[PDB]
Amino acid sequence: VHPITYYPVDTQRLVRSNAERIRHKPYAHYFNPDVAVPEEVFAALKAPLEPEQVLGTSSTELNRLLEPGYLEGETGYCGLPDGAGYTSSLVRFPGATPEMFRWWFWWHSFEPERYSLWHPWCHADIWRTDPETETAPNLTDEQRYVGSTHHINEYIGQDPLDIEITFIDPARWGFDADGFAAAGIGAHACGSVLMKGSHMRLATMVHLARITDDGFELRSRYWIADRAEPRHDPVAGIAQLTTVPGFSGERQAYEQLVHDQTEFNHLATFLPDIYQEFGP
Amino acid sequence: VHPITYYPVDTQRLVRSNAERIRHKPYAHYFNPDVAVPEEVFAALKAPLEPEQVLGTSSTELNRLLEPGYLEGETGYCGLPDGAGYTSSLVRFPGATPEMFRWWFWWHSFEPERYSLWHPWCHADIWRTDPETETAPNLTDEQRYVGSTHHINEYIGQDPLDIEITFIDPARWGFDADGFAAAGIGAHACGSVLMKGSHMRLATMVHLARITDDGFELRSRYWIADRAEPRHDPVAGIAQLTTVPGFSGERQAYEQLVHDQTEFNHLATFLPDIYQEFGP
Ligand SMILES: [Mg+2]
Ligand SMILES: [Mg+2]
Repeated sequence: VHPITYYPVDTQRLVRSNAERIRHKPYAHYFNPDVAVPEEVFAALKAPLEPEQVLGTSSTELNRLLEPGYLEGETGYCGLPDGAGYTSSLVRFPGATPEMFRWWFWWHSFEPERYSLWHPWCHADIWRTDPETETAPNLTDEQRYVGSTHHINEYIGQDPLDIEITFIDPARWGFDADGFAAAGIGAHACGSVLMKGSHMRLATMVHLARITDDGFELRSRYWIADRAEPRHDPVAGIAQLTTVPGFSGERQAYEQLVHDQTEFNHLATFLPDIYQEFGP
Repeated sequence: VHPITYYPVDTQRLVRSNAERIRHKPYAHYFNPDVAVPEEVFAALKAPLEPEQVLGTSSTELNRLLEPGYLEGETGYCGLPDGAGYTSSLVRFPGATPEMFRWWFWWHSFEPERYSLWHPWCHADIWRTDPETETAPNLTDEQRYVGSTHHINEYIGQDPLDIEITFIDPARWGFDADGFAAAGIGAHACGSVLMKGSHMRLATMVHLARITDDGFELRSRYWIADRAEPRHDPVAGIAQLTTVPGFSGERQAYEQLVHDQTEFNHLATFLPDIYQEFGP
């Protein structure tokens, strides 16, 4: 692995802010500002994917994620014709289990300081409208974030964004959800990422946790600034993000690649431990 | 040393088109896109200098650069109060001599491909209007670039920049030229960096090569979006770069730091070899 060499200046402030506000929290000894990315993905950081390495959003294409082995371009980014963009990102979670992933995705979302463990440089804020769900009885791990919305403030590039991420049952997009078990997929986190104000789509997002001998691998896909949720129409009266005068789908896709690899490789360093300490 | 983990999308295009066009030059074998920064400056990539670590442009301040040992914050960046920026950077050149540096600063400037050697991802073009100066007999190395103007197209961040660098004798800014020999300074590359059209000031630029026992060390200073050339009056009719909407002096200073460290650490990997091969 190799240490990150670029830290946008607003994020140099935020990481210090986060380090301080978390001082007394019990999980605070998980706060490590050190971030890195594995040697194996460096080619993906230096050149875009070719068009034929891009996965589509039809159920045919999506369900290709359930095949054993790997697809073309497991990790990379590129611009798309619309002015939209695409990111794929594989991240390994050795010595962790998909249940830890499931656990993690609701656990982090109720305290901002918890969120800042995940990316100490970029995560500023997170809240839900349903605090109750943290403690309610007889819910599985999935039931505590699937269906929910996370209102998030974070940096995915130079500037802070206010985004709303709603998680969905993958079957809603035509995923062969029943086939998840046999394909060794044991956790998922899929949904739409909208801008807080205009509700423009920043990303259709997929996270699939597939079991490996050492733990599990995360296979993630983002279709950036696309026109619609898969298997749905565009929302009437909401413009595509590609219409925003300065916006670049290609560059956003690159930032998403860098962000995703930084975020999830970091999580993978302390997920099995924070689970053992704060989970069931 | 650590490899660069961040490559703006336009530079990923430029490095490929740079590799293509150099293919068949006699110095093509020096083209290597692997870039890296030393462990010792990571601190400086993660947080800004405080203002008491910023050197001024008064001849009294500039001349501190001649003092034995180091100043505070030899390597770093920060915003300045008036929207301006500041970059300082130290880069080590083991097995190199200041004379190779004097040689390099003219030799590279006469073909765009030579320039691309220096930073394969960011250098797109260079031209000078005095091609005879390359082959005029009996000129010192310094006479081949001091007073000359290099018209440059390059990335210092996300977007190409068309700039013009005009190199000056350091005396012209109040530098105790007499003192250079005894301070171990055997080469210099100082000048004003102006924007192609507007002639707005992008940087006041100082590069000093001080002899070390392993070769030389390069000590660099940039005052970004400053108001005038040292020891001179602001040109009437030119706005300060800080007046352009969107310009962050602070952000530009950070880009300049990443850019200096990449560039000159890269130059250091091959300068002794290409001097031996293409110099005197
Ligand atoms: Mg995120
Ligand atoms: Mg340069």
